[PDB]
Amino acid sequence: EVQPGNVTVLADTAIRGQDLDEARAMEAKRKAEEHISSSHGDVDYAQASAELAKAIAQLRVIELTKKAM
Amino acid sequence: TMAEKFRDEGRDVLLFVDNIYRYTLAGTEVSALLGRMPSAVGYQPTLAEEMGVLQERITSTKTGSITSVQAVYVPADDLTDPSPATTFAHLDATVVLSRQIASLGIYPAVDPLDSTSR
Repeated sequence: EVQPGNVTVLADTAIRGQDLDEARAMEAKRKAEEHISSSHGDVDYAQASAELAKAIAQLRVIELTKKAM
Repeated sequence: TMAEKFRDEGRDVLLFVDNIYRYTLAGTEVSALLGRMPSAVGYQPTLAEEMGVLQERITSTKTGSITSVQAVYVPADDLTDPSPATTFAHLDATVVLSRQIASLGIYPAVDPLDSTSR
């Protein structure tokens, strides 16, 4: 887009065609019927969550101290 | 003894005992003066025999029956103290009340994960 004293180029991140996008559409449609739920890759959250799950396991704290709740 | 007289007459009786813990506590208060060595938490050495010699004669029989309800104070809320611990065995239905429920206002403060019945 060119204006008289300004110009801007609204670029794209990946090659955009017709048949390129239809492959993406078909893959996204497949993954919804076949329940292929892929995993994220946040390894920090994976480790923190697993340590937090183990540490809190069978603590029985609330039975031990007499909080009413 | 009163309840047993009514039972032997062939009747069927109700016997309510307002705190049976105080029988064992009065036994403790006097045990050491009788010259008997202390046991687990200062309790008399004959705790379980004193307790059984009573709870065994409060029972129904082929001639007449006694229903009963006994309040059993548990000291310091410690359900593992020797005195409640030896009494649990002598009951058919045990109802355990708890302070951490009564403080919620939920009366009767029965603990349903600890009450049980034969």
